[PDB]
Amino acid sequence: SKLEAILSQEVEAEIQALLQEAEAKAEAVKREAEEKAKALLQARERALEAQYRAALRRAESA
Amino acid sequence: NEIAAQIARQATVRPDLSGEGEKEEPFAVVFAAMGITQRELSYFIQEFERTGALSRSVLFLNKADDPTIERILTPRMALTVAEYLAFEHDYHVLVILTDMTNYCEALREIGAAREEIPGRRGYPGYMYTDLATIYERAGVVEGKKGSVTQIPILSMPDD
Ligand SMILES: Nc1ncnc2c1ncn2[C@@H]1O[C@H](COP(=O)(O)OP(=O)(O)O)[C@@H](O)[C@H]1O
Repeated sequence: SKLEAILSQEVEAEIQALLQEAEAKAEAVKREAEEKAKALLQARERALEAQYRAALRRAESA
Repeated sequence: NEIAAQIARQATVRPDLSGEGEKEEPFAVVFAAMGITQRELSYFIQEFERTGALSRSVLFLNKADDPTIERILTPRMALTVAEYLAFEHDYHVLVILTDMTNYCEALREIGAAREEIPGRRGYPGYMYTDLATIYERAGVVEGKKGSVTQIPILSMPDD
């Protein structure tokens, strides 16, 4: 009834705070998980670019 | 050989810390070699053709199957070239003199065809003057911009 609903609503407020801490926990994982993915992609294209510049200076000196 | 090739690959002079101005002249390399086998010569040639140094380096190769007395001429060949290119065209020459133990055995051989009285362990009495006349053809000159920097290599026998 309404009385059990108010009680399970207090417990649902605890549960909602529990989902909010779990959701911000998953977010605090995956924001920087996405950003380490992009940091990998950045450093990878930069290492390839270094190899490209070495290739061009070597071919033109040959 | 890897440390000498690494030095000659990346040895640069810093004008950021001295106020000279950039104007950056890289190194001519006079690479003299006396009784290298093939296994070290292929290393140095692959290293130089990779890092783009065979367009600034003059190579004096005396392999270990060439006859064992023209090692007496080879450091003098390399240093005459270095003295020219440094002190009359303003280069900044780096001379790699590979494995002077082979040179010193190359003149123990000659100095014991003449029964010349030796120093210790058979090497002749005058060898200090020959190593002196090789090594002391280096250094800078007052009034000029050239230089000769020597990295000789030694292979100490019982280290
Ligand atoms: N026939 C030879 N072949 C090779 N070396 C020699 C011969 N004769 C002498 N020598 C070496 O050269 C030196 C020659 O000295 P010496 O004949 O006394 O005066 P000079 O210095 O005018 O020749 C000796 O110390 C010897 O070791």
